[PDB]
Amino acid sequence: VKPIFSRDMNEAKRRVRELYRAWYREVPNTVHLFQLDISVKQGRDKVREMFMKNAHVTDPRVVDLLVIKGKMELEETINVWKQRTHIMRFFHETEAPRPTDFLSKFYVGHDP
Amino acid sequence: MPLVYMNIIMAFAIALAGLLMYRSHLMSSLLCLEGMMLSLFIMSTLIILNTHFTLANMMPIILLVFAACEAALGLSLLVMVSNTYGTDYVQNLNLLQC
Amino acid sequence: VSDGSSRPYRCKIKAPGFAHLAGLDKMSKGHMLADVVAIIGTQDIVFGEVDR
Amino acid sequence: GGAVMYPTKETAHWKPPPWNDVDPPKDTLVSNLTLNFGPQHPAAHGVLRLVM
Amino acid sequence: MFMINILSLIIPILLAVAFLTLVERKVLGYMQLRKGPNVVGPYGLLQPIADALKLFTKEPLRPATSSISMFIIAPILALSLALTMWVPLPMPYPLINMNLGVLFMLAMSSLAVYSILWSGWASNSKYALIGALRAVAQTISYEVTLAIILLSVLLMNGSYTLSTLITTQEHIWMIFTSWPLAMMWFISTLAETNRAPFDLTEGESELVSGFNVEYAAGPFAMFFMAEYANIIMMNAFTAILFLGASHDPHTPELYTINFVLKTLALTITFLWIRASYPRFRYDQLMHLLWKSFLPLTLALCMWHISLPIMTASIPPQS
Amino acid sequence: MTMYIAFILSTIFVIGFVGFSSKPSPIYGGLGLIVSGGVGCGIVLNFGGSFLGLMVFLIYLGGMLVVFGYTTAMATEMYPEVWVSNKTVFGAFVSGLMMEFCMVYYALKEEEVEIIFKFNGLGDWVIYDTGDSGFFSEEAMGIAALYSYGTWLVIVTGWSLLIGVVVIMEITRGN
Amino acid sequence: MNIMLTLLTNVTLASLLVLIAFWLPQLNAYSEKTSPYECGFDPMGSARLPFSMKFFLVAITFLLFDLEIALLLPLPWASQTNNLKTMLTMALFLLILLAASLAYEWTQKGLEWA
Amino acid sequence: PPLTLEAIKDRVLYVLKLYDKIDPEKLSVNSHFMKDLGLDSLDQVEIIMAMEDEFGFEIPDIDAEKLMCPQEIVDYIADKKDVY
Amino acid sequence: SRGEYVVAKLDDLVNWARRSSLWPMTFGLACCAVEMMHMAAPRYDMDRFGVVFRASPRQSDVMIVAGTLTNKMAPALRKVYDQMPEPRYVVSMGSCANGGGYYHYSYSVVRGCDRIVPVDIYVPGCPPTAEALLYGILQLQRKIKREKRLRIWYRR
Ligand code: SF4
Repeated sequence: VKPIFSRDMNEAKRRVRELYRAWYREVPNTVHLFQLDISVKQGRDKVREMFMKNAHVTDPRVVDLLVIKGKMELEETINVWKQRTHIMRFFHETEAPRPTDFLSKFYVGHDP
Repeated sequence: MPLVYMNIIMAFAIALAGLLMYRSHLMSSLLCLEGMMLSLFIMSTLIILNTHFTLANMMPIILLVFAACEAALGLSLLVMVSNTYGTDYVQNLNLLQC
Repeated sequence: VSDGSSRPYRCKIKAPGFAHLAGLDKMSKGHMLADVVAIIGTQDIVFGEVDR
Repeated sequence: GGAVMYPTKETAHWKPPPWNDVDPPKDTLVSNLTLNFGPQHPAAHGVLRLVM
Repeated sequence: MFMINILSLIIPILLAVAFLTLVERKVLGYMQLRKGPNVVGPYGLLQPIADALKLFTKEPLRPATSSISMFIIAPILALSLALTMWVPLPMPYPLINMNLGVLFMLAMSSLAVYSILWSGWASNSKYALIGALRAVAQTISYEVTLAIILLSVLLMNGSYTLSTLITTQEHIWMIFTSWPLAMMWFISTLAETNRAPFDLTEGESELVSGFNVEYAAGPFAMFFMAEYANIIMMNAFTAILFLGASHDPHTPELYTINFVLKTLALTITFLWIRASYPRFRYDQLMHLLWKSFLPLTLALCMWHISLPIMTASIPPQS
Repeated sequence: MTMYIAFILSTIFVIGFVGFSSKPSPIYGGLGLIVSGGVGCGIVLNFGGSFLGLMVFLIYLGGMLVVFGYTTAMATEMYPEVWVSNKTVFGAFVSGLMMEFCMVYYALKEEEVEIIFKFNGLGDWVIYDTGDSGFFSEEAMGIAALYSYGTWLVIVTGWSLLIGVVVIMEITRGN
Repeated sequence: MNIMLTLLTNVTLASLLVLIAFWLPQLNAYSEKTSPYECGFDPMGSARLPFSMKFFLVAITFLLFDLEIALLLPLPWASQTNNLKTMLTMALFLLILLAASLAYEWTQKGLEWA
Repeated sequence: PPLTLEAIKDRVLYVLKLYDKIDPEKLSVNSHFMKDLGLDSLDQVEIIMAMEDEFGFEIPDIDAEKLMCPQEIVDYIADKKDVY
Repeated sequence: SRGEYVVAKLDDLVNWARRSSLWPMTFGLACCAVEMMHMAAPRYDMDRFGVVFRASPRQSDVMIVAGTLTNKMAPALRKVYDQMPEPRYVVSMGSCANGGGYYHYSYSVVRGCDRIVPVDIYVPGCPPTAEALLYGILQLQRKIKREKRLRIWYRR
């Protein structure tokens, strides 16, 4: 195995914390520039949720690649490459809630 | 003195007060200088025309020429100030004190 | 690349416009906006090729 | 050796003038204007978002 | 009855501008192996009216970032100044006969420039700002050479009164006397009217629409009308200055016909140039005027100052 | 009302001065300066100075052009200020307009106002002269004497302008 | 007064046209329609940020040359003097000084940009 | 303007109080975040960002993780600001 | 009723002005744009009919979606449509614009521009011939001719 950027999990965690800092400070600027109607707390909660989604990763290379992708997304947001549609896609506003209980899935459709 | 002289001298007074009361930008104070020059042109022209001082109808044009010279000097200084500080704000001309 | 089937396994199209648009930045250095329009014209980029 | 003799509390913090010249206060003073040349631009061929 | 005269000058000029749009579209099309508008009306005659109705029945949008006051004031200034400049022109008799009509026209042309700059700044759009700055550069390039050429030519007139140009050119056109100044003046008029090859402010190919990118419906129609009216007025000024016409005082219609035909020819030349040549870069335009036109204009101004003295041809002041 | 065109124009002049002197963003101050230049041209033309007034308008029209470009380059701000965007600018504008209105009504009503000099409310038409200039424009003949009488003024002004070009070049060298 | 009447008439026509353009048409103004135009994508910064003028020197020199334009306009009436020798000498002096200024700026790389 | 150690402690405690996740009652100078307050690693990063904002000096990543005690934050701030 | 007659005639005038002067915006995504240029070419010159290409969305009246609309380009297309003043009409040219065409099952293609913006006339073909596009534009003109805005205003 050849390390992408970090030879051990602790170094990757350090990189992840740096990326989280960058996003946390960028969130208010994003709300201001993109004229988003979400609050800063809401965007930072979404940032935490996106970070938490991949909290199960235990391999340093996967974490490093995830940090790279997050940095690319942050660069997109810091510039105006991503539009308000792209920024608000993280909040699935249009999509209706999907029930997760067995009975609701049984009622709604054949999907497992 | 007719009232037009009153109005033009009032305009000069207002421009002088504007120049002496800076706010942030230097361009605005250079515009107040140019306004003072315009008021002076109008006063001189009115006097010279009412008194039929024929050989003095050129004095306003020389006044305008040197007013534009002054304006050019002001802008050429403002450009250097902006380059050295990034803005035309007067608060940056603070290195020299007393 | 063919796997011996009736459908290609991989088809990669090398578009001449790709590298020219990549070099557009180097070409544009030291020029103005109209020069940039002219340089875009010179490399004859059809973006169907570039984007594929 | 101070900037002013009989210095006050506030002036005491103030440093003396430089010997030769003042240091350049160059800090993001110039921000290049960023323009979306395309896609809708007539010269962008319709599908080029040239960020200049 | 002076109000009737003002309306007679204004209304027909606007209709002339409208039909100039049709003429341009057809002339460019035929020079491009095409037929200009012909479907709408016989030989396309009613196309202008349809365009005006469409524009004035189209929603006008006020940009969110715009400064509304200047945004609205600019088209009003452009159109009013465009109509005003027509007043002093002798055709053959001027509506307003001024001792210094030429300087009046120069000042009014200077004032009209602010309409473009104010429109571009108020729009609060990057392309509009770029167009406004291009207009600033264009005025910087052309104003001095325009003034010097006009002074050099008018030295033979002996005054800045437009009417006296007819008397000066009674026996010959002034183009014969000052054909180089005439060439530089024609190019400078092209520059002042922001016409190709100096169509930099709008610059559709390079700037989506330039200063008017954020203008729609009526305000854009007003800007277009001002542009075309300025084209016609400047060409009429050239016709008066250089291509003089015979005036029989008992029959002014002859002079009016000759003048109108010459102005039509010059406007057609404008469209011809727009079709033929490509567009200059504003750096190149400024360089052309300052490095090439300005020195020759200075030399020719010296020449025209000296020539009446050395040839004992100083024109009458009155 | 046409008996006092001069007074109306002078009041417009003072209002333009109160506009560009309250120091809005250089754009609107330039608007004020342009308006004041036009009104001053009107006044000088009413007094018989057509050439001078037109020259002022032409020169200030060009001058404010360079000012506008410079503003968009150096004196620029993200939220440019109008006379109703700050309490200081609006305070200055209102104070200037009120001071005008004060002196205007004071002199118009009172026969002889005396602020710092003594001003008579009689219309400007009174002072005008009854003589005839014949086949001549006295302003034009006087302005043309700069080349026949004012050789010294021509020398000084030409040198000043050449040295001004040199001075601008040196001041903008920037080492 | 004729000039005043003509100016009023033209300005009133333009203002009436603006009124008819902003009141005759139907409007459905919404935020996205009135947003700034940046060729389809949204603007990055403002259009009120500084826009560097690469031709500043030429603009200041333009002011200084417009002064000379003002000084030279009386020439048509000047040719009516009896001292045509002095008038010609001074007019050529002014024009040669303008030429000298242009030449100096040109040779000193002042008419170039940036 | 002497930058007292107790003023630094007051500012740190105010910043910690503002953070909602920390319960005000059990907040203490010796209350370690991870165990005493139950906040997670990203929570500690956010609190460190708040502290660096309040005191205006940037805390590097290595130093920040050595934290998790408000007293530790106070002492590190004193060390950076040369207090006592 | 006389009021009905006046409304009908004024509506006729407005519709005639709008259909006679149709200014498409300079928007071409893909190969279909080339056929659009050939329509602008001398053989089928659209300027005869009053159709003049104008770049600025605010100075345009019709958007012709010529070419495939990728998921990346769709927000820009919607922005340009929104910034276009009304009355505004959309013409979808080519199979790619109409329903996705050759790239219907691609991840990066919007399966029709109808999903993003309302469409008035669909011109079939891949690429549609310039004569077909001219036919579609004339069909849009007839559709404008059939509009009854003022009559509906009077009746409402
Ligand atoms: S429909 Fe056919 S011709 Fe048109 S863009 Fe798609 S592939 Fe090209």
